[PDB]
Amino acid sequence: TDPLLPGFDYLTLHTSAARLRVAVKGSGPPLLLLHGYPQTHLAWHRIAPRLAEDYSVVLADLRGYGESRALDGADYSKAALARDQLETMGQLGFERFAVIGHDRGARVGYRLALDHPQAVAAFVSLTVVPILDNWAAVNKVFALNAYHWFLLAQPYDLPERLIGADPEHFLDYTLRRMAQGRDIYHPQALESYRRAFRDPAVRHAMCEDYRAAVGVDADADQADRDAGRRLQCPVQVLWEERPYAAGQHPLEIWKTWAGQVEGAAIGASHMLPEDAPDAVLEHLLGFLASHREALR
Amino acid sequence: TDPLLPGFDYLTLHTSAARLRVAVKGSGPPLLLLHGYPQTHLAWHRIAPRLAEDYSVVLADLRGYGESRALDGADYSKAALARDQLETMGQLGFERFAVIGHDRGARVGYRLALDHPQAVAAFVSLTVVPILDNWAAVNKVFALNAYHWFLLAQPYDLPERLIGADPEHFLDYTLRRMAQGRDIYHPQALESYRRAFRDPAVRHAMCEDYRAAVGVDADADQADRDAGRRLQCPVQVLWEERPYAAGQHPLEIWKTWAGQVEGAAIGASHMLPEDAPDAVLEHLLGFLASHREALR
Ligand SMILES: [Cl-]
Ligand SMILES: [Cl-]
Repeated sequence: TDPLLPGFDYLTLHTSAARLRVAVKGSGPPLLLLHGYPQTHLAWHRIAPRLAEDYSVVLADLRGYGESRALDGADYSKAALARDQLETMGQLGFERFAVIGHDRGARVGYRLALDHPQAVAAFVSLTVVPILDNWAAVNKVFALNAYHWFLLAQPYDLPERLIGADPEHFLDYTLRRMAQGRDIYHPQALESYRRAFRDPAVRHAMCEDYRAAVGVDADADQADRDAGRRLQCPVQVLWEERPYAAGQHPLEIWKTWAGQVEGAAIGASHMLPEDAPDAVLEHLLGFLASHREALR
Repeated sequence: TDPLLPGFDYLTLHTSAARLRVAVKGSGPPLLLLHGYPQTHLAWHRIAPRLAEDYSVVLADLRGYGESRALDGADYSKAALARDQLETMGQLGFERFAVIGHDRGARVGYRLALDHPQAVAAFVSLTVVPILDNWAAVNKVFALNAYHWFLLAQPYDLPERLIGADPEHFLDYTLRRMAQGRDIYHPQALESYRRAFRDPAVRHAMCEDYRAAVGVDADADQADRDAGRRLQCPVQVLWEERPYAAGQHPLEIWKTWAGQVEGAAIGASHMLPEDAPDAVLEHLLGFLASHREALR
């Protein structure tokens, strides 16, 4: 078995509003990789090493997730976490960079691209469309499948009380569900996800993410829609192979948010980074190579 | 302060599939009153005594709620609980009777009326429309406000684990939310609701109710819709005074399910039995008096 993140240098960055866990490797154009829920930067362990052969790779734990913490009533909106990313990359020497996000990290990523277009050279979303589009699609089956979007958004401290009683049960159930029962979690990465979820501050930060998704994040998306503001960089979307209702296909949705869009279906679960790393890498590498001028 | 349910005779009925807590009082035409979630028959304490001055009144705990238990993988569908009601009333000497339900009890009630029209002389729904109509209305705000409809319907034993860790916290939060913070719960009725919710079997039965609502109960409603089957008796619906979207007004919805429908708005919370008993009584008494021939 290969080790986890060979040659990555683990850092703690001190920013205006947060203490952020960052891991870096490589040389060349900069890429920032942003995990999702209920995970940490280790979700990238099957992808980041290959990328670091050709690029400067930065992995971060999102504010409140993993080992990253707000300095503190902290703001856990996507806009705030986007500012964390600008500050992170700037501290490391990068004023403009590509962003590759999965799940909540893709939500941070597109909000960064909309708010700070000068900073984002290219954007890749794994599984995600803007939250405004998600909310428009809510129906019975949406709400059953994604029940946690509604639970975790309830007022403080309802969901924290429910998910906090036996955190590892809930974490493990959630990861199994998201993976469709597939054996995709490296046992050591799993212990890291578990440790983070056992921290009440992490669980709270996750609920705040979901609260923001209902409220300020959706309001920000609507304001950009109203203004006709689009992402300015090339966009790639890689989506789970599953049926999409009319108007809900991720490629169609991204074309309403960006003028330069491509993508592909991947035959895996929602957990693309861990479940289908080779497929993801093929697509990522091709995209970054085809837009090599954009990265300059 | 008045006592709770003066003169009511507390019984335990043994049926084919259940052991049911029943309380009875009065003389005259029979009325069956069915509580909802997360309560027991005591929810009727401000209404049942007045009714018993003029009617035969039967209060029951729904299967799995309160002190009622399945004999047992029991069926907690509305159709099963409707059969419990037929057996209950039959054991007490009534083959045909009026049904007054609140919340989940109204769902039992209309399913009883559709399945067994010969048994139901008149039907009153407090706050409820058929589940088929509820599911058609699901959108973002529905799912946020009624998040528990989606949580409690998740597969066994996810919600049981979450709500079971600190049952009284969840019970108390839920009752306060449903009452819009209004001080409507008699402290002794409250202890009864709390005791029931502290029983894991009760919590499980409540989740099974919500699971059935998604599945078999909705399928039953669709089959009646497909067949053009309507309730055959007079119907009254009393609803919470709040805005209803087009097509969602309870009076309009019930007119699609029944040819003889009336109703009124009540300026109280969802918890009509406890929050607005005098208003409810005025309407109930008028309805039962105007349909006195139907009761014969
Ligand atoms: Cl997401
Ligand atoms: Cl209900």
